[PDB]
Amino acid sequence: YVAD
Amino acid sequence: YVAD
Amino acid sequence: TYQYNMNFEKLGKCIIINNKNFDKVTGMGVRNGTDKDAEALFKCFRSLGFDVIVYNDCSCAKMQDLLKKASEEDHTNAACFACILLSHGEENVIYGKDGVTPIKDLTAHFRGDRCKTLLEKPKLFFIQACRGTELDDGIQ
Amino acid sequence: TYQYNMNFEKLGKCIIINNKNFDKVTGMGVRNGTDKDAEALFKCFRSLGFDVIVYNDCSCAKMQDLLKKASEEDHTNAACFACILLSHGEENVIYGKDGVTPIKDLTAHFRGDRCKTLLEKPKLFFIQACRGTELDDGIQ
Amino acid sequence: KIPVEADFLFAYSTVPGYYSWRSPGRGSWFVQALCSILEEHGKDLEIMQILTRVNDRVARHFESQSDDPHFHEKKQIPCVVSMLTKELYFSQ
Amino acid sequence: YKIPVEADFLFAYSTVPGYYSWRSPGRGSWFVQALCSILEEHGKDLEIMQILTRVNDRVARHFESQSDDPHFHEKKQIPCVVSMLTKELYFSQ
Repeated sequence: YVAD
Repeated sequence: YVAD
Repeated sequence: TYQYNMNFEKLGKCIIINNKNFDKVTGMGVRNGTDKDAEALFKCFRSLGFDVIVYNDCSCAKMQDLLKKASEEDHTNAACFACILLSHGEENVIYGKDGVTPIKDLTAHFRGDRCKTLLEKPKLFFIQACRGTELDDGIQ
Repeated sequence: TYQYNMNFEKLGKCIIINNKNFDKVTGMGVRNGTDKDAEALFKCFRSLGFDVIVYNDCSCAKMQDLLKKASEEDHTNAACFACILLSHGEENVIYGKDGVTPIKDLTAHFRGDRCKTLLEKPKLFFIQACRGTELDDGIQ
Repeated sequence: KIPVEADFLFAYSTVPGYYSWRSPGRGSWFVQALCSILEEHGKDLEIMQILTRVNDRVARHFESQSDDPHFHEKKQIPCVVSMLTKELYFSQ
Repeated sequence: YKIPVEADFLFAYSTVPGYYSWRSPGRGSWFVQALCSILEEHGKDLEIMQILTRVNDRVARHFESQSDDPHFHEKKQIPCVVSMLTKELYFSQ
């Protein structure tokens, strides 16, 4: 996952 | 009528 | 399933902070009528089944203290928690009689990682105060 | 009654802004997987009956203009309006490939006074972007 | 694992940056509406429904009346913020 | 008579103020995944707030970020809904  |  | 389990001995504690008179220094006037509300709110929430207690003209420290202690109480047999704030306010802050304090600080105490007994249970906050100075003129 | 009136020629416009690519100068990176969302969202809202339009890698000026123009259109025969935002963000702000713009400026275009044809009608905004840097560790 | 920020609900009397109108005689608008909608449906409507009605009740029925032409005939709309994950009913 | 200019607005944020929002480069963001998922299933039969509450719960449960970093490892996310609506909203009938 990755932060937005 | 007043404001808070 | 799709709804909060309301099957508990108690519905929950309802805290009502009613600030009507503020310190001369704060420069905020007297919130007349705030008692008319508090009584109405008291009767209303009591009717739903809340064990409600009312606090009047609280210092910021006071309000912080209360919300903190309450978050530390044991809510294992409560269906939920509810807090009501009646005071002067501005964007993101609420007034104590001595000044102002961040709403986020008053509510943070009830985070899951800080109040297990209320974990997975609704935590309700009702705030009657200002959040700025802009007005709504209306339309049509 | 207690429900928004849905008897209209059409449900309405569904604007989707899909920002995947940004300018190096913003320091933001390619939002991989955003096309997935955009593809999903559109197929989905199309089914509900919306007239969906999809925009890609928009500048801040573009987003503003795009939305303003939309608010200036005639929504008389539409049940409501919906806008979706997929991009990088920070509290109260939303990124454009260009840079940064306040989420409030984008939605203000539809205020009752500024968008008469959408008055008394639901104005919906879905936003997929960050609102800060905090991380929710969780509990239990 | 549960989000520490989950299951919270905030019912603000007004939207961010605006004023809340209180009647020194009848009390504030938000509370008046919230009390009437509650002491009448609180036991049979989900929390969001109740608050929506308070929103409508406040949005309509009320309209300020002050001398200052700039504070004359003003309106107000409450703001509800929800992180709830289930429906809420005050019974059963 | 008149109506507030801020009335009838609804905001569905993937996360609460001050936090991050999670997105899978292959699966797409959690919030959008969940939203679409619930809309496919109940789009025409549930009230908007019902849908969004369900989305909140889905994102709250189902997901948990996996990263090989103490800071980004096993983190949670909760959406945030802001309603100024004055009526119940349904996408049909």
